[PDB]
Amino acid sequence: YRFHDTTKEDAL
Amino acid sequence: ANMKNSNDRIILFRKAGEKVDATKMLFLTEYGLSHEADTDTEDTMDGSYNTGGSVESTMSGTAKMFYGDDFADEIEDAVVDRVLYEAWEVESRIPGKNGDSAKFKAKYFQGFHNKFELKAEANGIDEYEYEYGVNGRFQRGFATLPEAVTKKLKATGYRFHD
Amino acid sequence: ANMKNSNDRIILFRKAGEKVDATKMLFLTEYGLSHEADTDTEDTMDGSYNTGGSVESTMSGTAKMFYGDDFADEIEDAVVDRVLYEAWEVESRIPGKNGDSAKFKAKYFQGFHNKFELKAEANGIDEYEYEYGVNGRFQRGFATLPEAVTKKLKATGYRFHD
Amino acid sequence: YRFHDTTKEDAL
Amino acid sequence: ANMKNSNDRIILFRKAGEKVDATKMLFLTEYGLSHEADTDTEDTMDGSYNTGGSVESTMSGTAKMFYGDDFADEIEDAVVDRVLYEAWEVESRIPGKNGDSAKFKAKYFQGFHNKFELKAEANGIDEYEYEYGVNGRFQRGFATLPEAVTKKLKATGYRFHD
Amino acid sequence: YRFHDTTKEDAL
Amino acid sequence: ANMKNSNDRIILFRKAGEKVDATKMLFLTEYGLSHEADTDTEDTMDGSYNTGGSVESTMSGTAKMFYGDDFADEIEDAVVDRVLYEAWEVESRIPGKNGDSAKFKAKYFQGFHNKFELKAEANGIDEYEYEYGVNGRFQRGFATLPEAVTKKLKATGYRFHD
Amino acid sequence: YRFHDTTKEDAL
Amino acid sequence: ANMKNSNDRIILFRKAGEKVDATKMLFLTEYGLSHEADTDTEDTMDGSYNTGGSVESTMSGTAKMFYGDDFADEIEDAVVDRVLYEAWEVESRIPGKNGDSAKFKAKYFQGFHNKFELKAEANGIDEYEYEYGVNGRFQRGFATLPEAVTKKLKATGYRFHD
Amino acid sequence: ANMKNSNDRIILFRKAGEKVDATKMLFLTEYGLSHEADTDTEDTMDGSYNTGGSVESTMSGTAKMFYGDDFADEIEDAVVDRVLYEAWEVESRIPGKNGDSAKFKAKYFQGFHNKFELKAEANGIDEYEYEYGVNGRFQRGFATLPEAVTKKLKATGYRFHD
Amino acid sequence: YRFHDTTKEDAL
Amino acid sequence: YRFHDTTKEDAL
Amino acid sequence: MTPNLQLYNKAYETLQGYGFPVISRKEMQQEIPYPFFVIKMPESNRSKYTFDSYSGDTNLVIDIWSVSDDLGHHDGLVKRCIDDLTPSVKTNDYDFEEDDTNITQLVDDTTNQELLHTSITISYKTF
Amino acid sequence: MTPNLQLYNKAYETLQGYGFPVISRKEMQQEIPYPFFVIKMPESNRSKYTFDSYSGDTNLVIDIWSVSDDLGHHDGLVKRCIDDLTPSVKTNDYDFEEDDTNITQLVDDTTNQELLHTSITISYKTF
Amino acid sequence: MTPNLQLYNKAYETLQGYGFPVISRKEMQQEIPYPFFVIKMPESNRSKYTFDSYSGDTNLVIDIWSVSDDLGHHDGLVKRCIDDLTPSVKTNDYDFEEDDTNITQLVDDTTNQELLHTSITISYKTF
Amino acid sequence: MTPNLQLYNKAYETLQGYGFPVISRKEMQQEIPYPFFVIKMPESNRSKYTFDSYSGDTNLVIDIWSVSDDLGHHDGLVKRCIDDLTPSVKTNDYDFEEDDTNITQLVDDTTNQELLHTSITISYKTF
Amino acid sequence: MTPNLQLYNKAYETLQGYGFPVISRKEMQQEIPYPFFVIKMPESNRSKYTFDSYSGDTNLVIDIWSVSDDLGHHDGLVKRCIDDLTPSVKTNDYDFEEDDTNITQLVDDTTNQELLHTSITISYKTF
Amino acid sequence: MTPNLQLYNKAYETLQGYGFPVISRKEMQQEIPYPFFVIKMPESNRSKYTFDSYSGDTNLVIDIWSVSDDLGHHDGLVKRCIDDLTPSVKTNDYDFEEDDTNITQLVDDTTNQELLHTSITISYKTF
Repeated sequence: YRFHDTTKEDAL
Repeated sequence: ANMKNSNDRIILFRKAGEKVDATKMLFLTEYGLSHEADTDTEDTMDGSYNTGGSVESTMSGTAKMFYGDDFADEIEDAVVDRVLYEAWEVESRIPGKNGDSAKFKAKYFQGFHNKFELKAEANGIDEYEYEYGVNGRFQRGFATLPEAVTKKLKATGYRFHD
Repeated sequence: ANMKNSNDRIILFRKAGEKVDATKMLFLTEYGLSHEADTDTEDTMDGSYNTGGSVESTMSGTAKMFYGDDFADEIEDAVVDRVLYEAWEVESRIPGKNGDSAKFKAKYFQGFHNKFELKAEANGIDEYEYEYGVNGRFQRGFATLPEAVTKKLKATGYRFHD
Repeated sequence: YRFHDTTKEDAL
Repeated sequence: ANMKNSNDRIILFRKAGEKVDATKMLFLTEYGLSHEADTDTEDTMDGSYNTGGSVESTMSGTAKMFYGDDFADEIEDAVVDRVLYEAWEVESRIPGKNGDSAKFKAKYFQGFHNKFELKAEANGIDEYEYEYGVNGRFQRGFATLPEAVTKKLKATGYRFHD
Repeated sequence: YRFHDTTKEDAL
Repeated sequence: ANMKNSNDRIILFRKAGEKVDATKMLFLTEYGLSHEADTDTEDTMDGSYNTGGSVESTMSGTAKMFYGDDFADEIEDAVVDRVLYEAWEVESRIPGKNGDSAKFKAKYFQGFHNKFELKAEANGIDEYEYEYGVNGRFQRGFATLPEAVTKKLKATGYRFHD
Repeated sequence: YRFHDTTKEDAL
Repeated sequence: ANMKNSNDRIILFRKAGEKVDATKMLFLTEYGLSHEADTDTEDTMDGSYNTGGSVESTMSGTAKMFYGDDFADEIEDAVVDRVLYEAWEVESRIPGKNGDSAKFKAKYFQGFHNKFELKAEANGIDEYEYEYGVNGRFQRGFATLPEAVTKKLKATGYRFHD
Repeated sequence: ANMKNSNDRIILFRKAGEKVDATKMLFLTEYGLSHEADTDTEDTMDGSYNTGGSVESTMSGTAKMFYGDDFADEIEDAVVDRVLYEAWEVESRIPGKNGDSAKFKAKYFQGFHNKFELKAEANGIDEYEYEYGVNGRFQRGFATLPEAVTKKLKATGYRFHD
Repeated sequence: YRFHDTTKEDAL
Repeated sequence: YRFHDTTKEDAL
Repeated sequence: MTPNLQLYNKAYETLQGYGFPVISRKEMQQEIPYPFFVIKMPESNRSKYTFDSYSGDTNLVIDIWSVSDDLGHHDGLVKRCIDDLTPSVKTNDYDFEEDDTNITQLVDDTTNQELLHTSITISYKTF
Repeated sequence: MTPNLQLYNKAYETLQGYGFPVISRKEMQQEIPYPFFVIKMPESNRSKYTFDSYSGDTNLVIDIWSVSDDLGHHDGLVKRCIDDLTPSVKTNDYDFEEDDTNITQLVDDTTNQELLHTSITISYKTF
Repeated sequence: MTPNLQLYNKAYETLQGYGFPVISRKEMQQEIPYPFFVIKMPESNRSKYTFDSYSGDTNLVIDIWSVSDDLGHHDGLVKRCIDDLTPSVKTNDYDFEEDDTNITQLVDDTTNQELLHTSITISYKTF
Repeated sequence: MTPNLQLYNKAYETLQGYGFPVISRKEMQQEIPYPFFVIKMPESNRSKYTFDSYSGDTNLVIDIWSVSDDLGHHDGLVKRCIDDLTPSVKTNDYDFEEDDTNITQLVDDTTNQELLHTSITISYKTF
Repeated sequence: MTPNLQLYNKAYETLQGYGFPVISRKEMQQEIPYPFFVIKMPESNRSKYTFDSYSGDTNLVIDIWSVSDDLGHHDGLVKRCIDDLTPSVKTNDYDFEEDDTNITQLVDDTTNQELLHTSITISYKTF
Repeated sequence: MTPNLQLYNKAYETLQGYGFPVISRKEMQQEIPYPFFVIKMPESNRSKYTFDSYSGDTNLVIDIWSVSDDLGHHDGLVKRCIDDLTPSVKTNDYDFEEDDTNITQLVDDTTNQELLHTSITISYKTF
């Protein structure tokens, strides 16, 4: 997996 | 000088795969992150050598439970239902350089919660402690802190505030 | 603020399958509830991965024995006779929202008592401690507290009362 | 098993 | 109120099969009784379940040795010669209801002594500690206390007397 | 085994 | 009353098979005698039962070394050379009844010394500790104390004397 | 083995 | 006199195979270096003998994290990525004799980092601890200290300086 | 009276097979010598008996490191290179009787060093500790102390001197 | 392996 | 092995 | 406000409701009928407790003076106070949880009269 | 009532039965023959003990004054008090169990007469 | 400069900004209105902490005197000082971090007037 | 009798045999030659120890006065006392076992004369 | 020489080099300008440390008196002392290593003048 | 003899060999030229140590007075005492082994003269 930001705009 | 306080780390979680903002782990008492390589060594009369086994990685912690909350109830659901969880460890005082100017240095993990114990004792606020098992390589990056939680909803008294 | 005191948890038991009101576990000193996943990990030269083993769940506690009682005698009967027992953990200060207005948030378990030790020391009230092994997924809900026990039969002195 | 209330009216 | 002092428990023994009155275990320092079920759990892809293994039961304690005595010498004979011993635990302040009016609530065990350690230390009364392994289900009942020992042969000083 | 009282009158 | 001081136990040794008077173990700090049965239990669907395994028996202790001595040197020879040693534990204040009027109650063992450790530390008299493994059933009896050692060669000062 | 007294008169 | 302070040891690291000056491990709290042989003994009725098994060697330590730093982040990358690291232990007060006049006595190791734990606690600067597994025979020599780090960039306050 | 101080033991070493005077182990903090027999017991329905297994023997200790020294560096070479070392334990205050008039009572060992740990901590002189595995039967005798080391090179201050 | 000095001039 | 004295005159 | 003043005010709001006089310290021109309550400002320790809050120990002392003619009544006041201020006190910013209470009584003859002096100390954990 | 007063009353109802005078403090116009008892109000610690009750430490001191002419009788009073108040005291709301008892004696010449002053402390755990 | 002086100066640089007078000790010819701040030179322990630095415990006491007519204002000063000096203070050479803070308030009648005396102690771990 | 009195009597029965005068306190009209023994009533702690007995700690002080002319004699008295009352004292109800004995010794000039004053303290475990 | 004297002299050999006067105690006819140093003979514990040496703790106190007109200078003297005497002192027979140093300051008005009194304590482990 | 006296006598046998006067306490008509030794009777604790012997703790205080004119000589006496009385003292019945020695010095002006007062404490374990 890569990095994803905390916010819902960057959901998994 | 420039010593690093523990309480400047912010720990965040969210259930994997649902499009929601990460929720902060409030009232941590103590915390730890561990990595450990299961190396064997193989002997031979030409000489012994060390062999590079795989690495196990895990995150662990304790928190105080409180009434305005629903997250420890999610941890204890997650350990039993084997739900996959994303988690962040964020350094609240290292900001990103440019473009990431509003973000803070972080590690991103995803994995499963593997332990949850409630501890309750007469004459005491009951704790819970948990363990989280990281899958694979943790990923370096910069993370946006949920500004509404971290700086807008300040509260008076012994709760930390500016 | 809104920290959660241990002594607001109420622990209840009854023998499984008999139609009687649950009996309260009086004079708890300390308590704990634990969940723990027996995950293995499997290595391969393509990379190691973590496999989702089953979860063991257990409840544990310590109490002071007293003369107006018959319940520790039931625990020690139950551990030997392998009697199935239902148990509740109820949060005496979270009420249900509507319809459940008279009920309090709870976990329901059923399972077997697996340990009972009686600890007696010169110059001391003798304690007993027990372990209870949960079967399966514990079930969330709202539980009616036995009002005659919890609020009607109040007693003076150091026994807690309003 | 499902949830059952504490009281004898909801015996197992 | 009505808390249960340890020292109200009376522990009695006799060698199995000989027609004599039970002899009291004097000068107990600390005491305890443990029951524990050796449950396994069996996993299956339909779901794990818990299997009801057998129960091990044991009684344990520490006493001060004294010169007007011969009973520690019997314990140390019994552990080596594998002699079967009966034992009672009696609650000196719960009397029987009727017919049993002169008797006190009790547990009856029979089994073998399995451990005896003398502990001797400069500047100290030498203690012995023992373990006793219960056979089978312990039996509930009411036991007659040996009145000549428990109330007639009172002694002055620090020895407990009315 | 059943319960037996402490006294010699109820020897094993 | 009539409590049993540790220091009234006298521990004696001699090398097995040589016709010499037993030598006293001087300056014991602490002592213990242990017996323990290695019982198994066998399960069956008719019910579990407990099986009478064999008993292991052992004697253990610590002493202060001194210059007018040669006995710790014998212990450390004996553990390495596997020399069989006889030993007595004698109760210096229980005399024999008649005929044995000059003797004191005792246990007789024979067996091997199985451990010897010197412990030396800056700012301290160096200790040695030992373990002795009893062969078979220890034998009860009455033992003659070596009167020339125990009462004739008295010494002044902190060494105990009448 | 039986009991033997401490003294050389009762050597093993 | 001439006792050896711990804080005169300087610990240096660099990633193996890249041409850069070694980087100093700042703010060590405690340290240890261990070597241990796994020798078993083979018994025979002609007599037992001891066999010379192989030696395992390891270096271990704890440090305080600080904000002007990037090295603990390299340790935790190295444990997961199994990166080979060179390391030196240098004795800051034993200079080389001649030709080596500007160098200090040292051990050189190369090997892998095998453990990294962060420890964080409320009311505390967070520590990390690590373990490093030495490959083969460590090599004796004299090492040049990075003079710009060790003596040029001095700082005021509680940071050590001349 | 005549109690035996620890610090009257002198521990000496030399590399096996090279013709040089033995070198004294300075600044010991604590010391111990251990012998241990691995007896099993064999059960038979005729009765159990104890079987005389072989004996393991080892010497152990801790010392403070200092700058006027090269011997701990030899210990850490010896553990890795599996060098055979002779060692003596000498009792500095028991002289030999005649002919040996200038010698002191001793044990002679030869064997291998099997452990070496450096321990370093901020605010402390760094220790090292070692273990040495004795081969075979240690041999009793009388040893010449290196008089130039033990009595000629006296030093003032807190170093012990006459 | 042999000894290598700390400096980049003696890189591995 | 037998006993050997500490001094180089009694080297192994 | 500090927790000290919050608690001190909440204690007055309780004790001043009984209708006996409550004072911090008696002044010379001020006439006080017996029984009466002295109350003294809390001490408060504070320390970091979680990554998100302090917590600490706040110590409240109230101090009850009466003539010794009737001890049952004086003890009635003591019990009434402890029952009103435990196990927990809530205020605006702070929660107080009882950790201990210590009751000590003396017979006091300083004033040419035999008075009863009860000190009630209550240690609150606070969050 | 507090446990303090419950115990104190049970102490009077014991000691006052011997017929010797019992006082909390002697007043100037009051004539007291020897021997006599002074009895002093208990201290009490109280703290949480189980999820259902407090428990605590209640400290009783009784104080026996006699002329030194006859020590055996004075000691008889000491032993009589100890044997009546131990091992346990039960009362309406509270139970008391002897944790320890400490006996200390002084020869007191403060009054131009050689008195014996025995202090008896009993520390009751209370439930 | 020592850490003591560095902290003492940063405390003046804060407190002296409130406008009320700040002193280390009052001299006889010097007229000081109430309320006022007395500030006392810190104590500092030091010890080795890592192979590269000392660390230590530095204790600051500041002390607030007011007439008791208005306690809410005096408490406002107490809270203002604590909020301005915790959790951390940074200065040129040193960092300071609150280990704990202790507040005690007396009522003081030494001066024929009822004053409030608050002593604020802050223990800083320092690096 | 209490253990205090039992032990105190046994100590008299001992020391009163030497012929030197033994006193608890010297009265003004009472002429006491040197050397002499002062003996003070023991302290005793008691507590539950087994299911069947108390046990406790009894502290005895005896206190030896002499002119300083001859120290070897005065030490002979101190040794005589310790040898008589240790290791164990047996009485009717109680057993006593020496835990430790403390000798402290002073040169006393309070009486315009150089006296020697030895205090012997003995702690007895009692059963 | 003891370690006490050796350290005391190496302290004089340091402090006497700043040029301000250094004294153990001031005598009445001796005029001392401010600022000045008082230095007090160390204490030393000793105990067995290895089979080959003692080790122990030696406590040095040096003490700095100044008029309060200029605090930065007084603190300059404090820092100068600490920097000269730590981390280690070497002398002929002994080594000394700082275990900790404690700095405390008072404002002293005993002399009808506002002085600053700094007490510097340094604990040396010694070998 | 007790160990106390045995040790005390061995200390006189030692110190009296230097030829400077040794005294336990100066009497008014007795002229003592400085420097001089005061020597104070040891304390001794005793307790059971093995099944066959006691052990304990004997504390010796010796106390050296000198005029301050020459410190090096005074310290020479201190070192001479310590070197004679340590590490071990052997006597007829008892052995003594230094556990620790504590040296403290004060500048004493009680006598209108600047004296040096060194107190030497040696704690011997004894067997």
